[PDB]
Amino acid sequence: SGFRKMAFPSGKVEGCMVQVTCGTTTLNGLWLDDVVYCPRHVICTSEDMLNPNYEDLLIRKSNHNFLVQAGNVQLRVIGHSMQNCVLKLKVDTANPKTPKYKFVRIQPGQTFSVLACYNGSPSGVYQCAMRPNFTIKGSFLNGSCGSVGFNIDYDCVSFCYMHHMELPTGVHAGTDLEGNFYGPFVDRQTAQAAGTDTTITVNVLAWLYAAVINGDRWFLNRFTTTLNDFNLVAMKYNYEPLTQDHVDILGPLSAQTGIAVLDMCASLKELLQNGMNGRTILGSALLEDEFTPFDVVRQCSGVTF
Amino acid sequence: SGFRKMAFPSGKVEGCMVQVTCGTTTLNGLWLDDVVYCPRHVICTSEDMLNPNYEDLLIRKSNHNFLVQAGNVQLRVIGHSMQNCVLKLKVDTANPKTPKYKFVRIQPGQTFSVLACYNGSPSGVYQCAMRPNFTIKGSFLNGSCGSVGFNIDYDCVSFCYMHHMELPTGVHAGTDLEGNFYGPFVDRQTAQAAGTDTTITVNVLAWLYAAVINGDRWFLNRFTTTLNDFNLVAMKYNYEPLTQDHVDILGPLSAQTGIAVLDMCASLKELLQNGMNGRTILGSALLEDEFTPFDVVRQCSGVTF
Ligand SMILES: *[C@H](CO)C(=O)N(c1ccc(C(C)(C)C)cc1)[C@@H](C(=O)NCc1ccccc1)c1cccnc1
Ligand SMILES: *[C@H](CO)C(=O)N(c1ccc(C(C)(C)C)cc1)[C@@H](C(=O)NCc1ccccc1)c1cccnc1
Repeated sequence: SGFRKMAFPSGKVEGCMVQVTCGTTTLNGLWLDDVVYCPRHVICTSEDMLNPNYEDLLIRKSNHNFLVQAGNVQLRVIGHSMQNCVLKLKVDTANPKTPKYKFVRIQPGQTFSVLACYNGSPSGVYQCAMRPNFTIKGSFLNGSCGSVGFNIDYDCVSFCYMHHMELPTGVHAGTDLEGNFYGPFVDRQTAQAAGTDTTITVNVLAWLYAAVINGDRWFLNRFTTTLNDFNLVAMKYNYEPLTQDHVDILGPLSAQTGIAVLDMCASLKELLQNGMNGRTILGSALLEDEFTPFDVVRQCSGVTF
Repeated sequence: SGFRKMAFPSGKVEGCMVQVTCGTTTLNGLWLDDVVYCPRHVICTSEDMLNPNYEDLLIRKSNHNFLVQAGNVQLRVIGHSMQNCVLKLKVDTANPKTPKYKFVRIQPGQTFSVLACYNGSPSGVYQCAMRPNFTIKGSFLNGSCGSVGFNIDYDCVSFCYMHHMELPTGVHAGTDLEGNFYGPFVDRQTAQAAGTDTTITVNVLAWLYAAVINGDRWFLNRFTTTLNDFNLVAMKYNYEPLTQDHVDILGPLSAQTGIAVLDMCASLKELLQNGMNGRTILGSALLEDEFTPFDVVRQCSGVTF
């Protein structure tokens, strides 16, 4: 029993973290096979930040201007390439610790674990969600750039996020591992609107199912609703619209608890309209939207890696 | 910026997790040097549970009755001993992945990371606190027994918790690595009172400082208070009494924010007496007590390992 914000075991990613330095700037890189991946703004200096011409800046760099350290081991850089907003440094040694891996571009509302790193050394691991507006609400200090987000499936690491920057609003922005930003963001020091966020409705419902499985059931009610009716309430409260695809992915949790999805929607509707009256659900006084339906079943089933 | 419930990177502990089998029962063990540590109730069968005679049960076992598997391959058990509530299986191979480590017994109110495992394989990592009543509010399914809690300091792992059981109330109990239970619990299937829990006051204050550091400040008020007067309110709201030692360990956070400890106490007093009125602090609608003062400084300073 119990329900925690649980991250993946970080060992397979820890063995991939290196330090990348280019002149003044140091940050983290990801060493997989014989390539190191890192944010391209490693080649900026403090006067480039407002609008760097990354092509012009990279042209002034040669292989030997990039220092890559894996623990105490020095990697020899034998090629460099820019792909979108990431730098790819070819090194002359394949990482002996390379896990089986893929690069994925996740969808808003999906979750992943973050291994926060400084100077190529891991400091902590935590779980978060890609917000509907393509920010993440992370914990990142100066120098955390190049930290990565990932999911693990048995033995295979799916890398989905590389950290690039903090916005003036204190939330975080980054790229997939092909260097394409999530959302509208660019890697320069300008004010950048993230735009309206919403609550991930399918995740809230998943977490209510997790609550019922753990015995927290006071919120269950005598009502039901329709998808159209519920979506009227969702929009009033800035929740994402629920689709039949969402209902389908909630099927296994509905089967385990015996609570039809539209009946759980009616419970959520009443919680939105009436609040929680100073009660809690799974230790929380707010509705939590950072657990996917897969997250709930994995934690309520014991899947290992 | 940002503040998350951050666990330690779990890589150094992942390489120590093995599967232990004694007849029917399988759980997790911790392989350090040439010894495997696991809960002694691995030697129980399903009729033993109400009050096992562990001495008698262990006498009917010999070295070859214990099967230790580290991923692929079996270890050879060459000795066995019971220490309090843990079994120590001497194996013929020192773990090549043994990190530098210590065994520590932690104090109520301290935090640690848990690596939840099943069948010797890591499934997830999360941070938690030893409650004042010596339970933990974990996430543990059947077979999680033997999962361990730990802290890391640079390269040294301090193991502080081994998971043993879930109480009928849904909370979790375990031992230090010398096999001494935290709290009054015994490893048998009986109803066991955990007794009254309290909120860890010094941790709540620490988290309020983390909030101010991250810009959340609506709760700072014009009042101050005394240690005596604050403890009056603390006792009404089932908070641990604040001592001068607690004031002292909050010193670094008080200095970094310019807010004297007793001033933060007056803010907490007003929060306890008036609630939050639909506001949030660091994304939470409850007062959080699972971050120690050291947890805050580490996450706000970027200490690596
Ligand atoms: C990364 C290593 O320098 C880093 O930590 N960092 C950062 C990111 C991007 C850039 C440019 C402008 C793309 C060159 C510079 C530095 C800081 C950071 O984001 N600074 C700029 C910033 C911060 C906040 C609001 C507006 C602008 C960083 C700090 C904390 C978390 N992530 C990144
Ligand atoms: C450990 C592997 O069997 C396990 O998961 N587990 C458990 C723990 C202790 C015992 C005895 C009674 C000490 C032999 C048996 C089994 C279960 C568990 O705790 N079962 C007993 C129980 C009693 C009261 C309330 C709940 C459970 C376990 C399940 C979930 C989390 N931790 C442990």
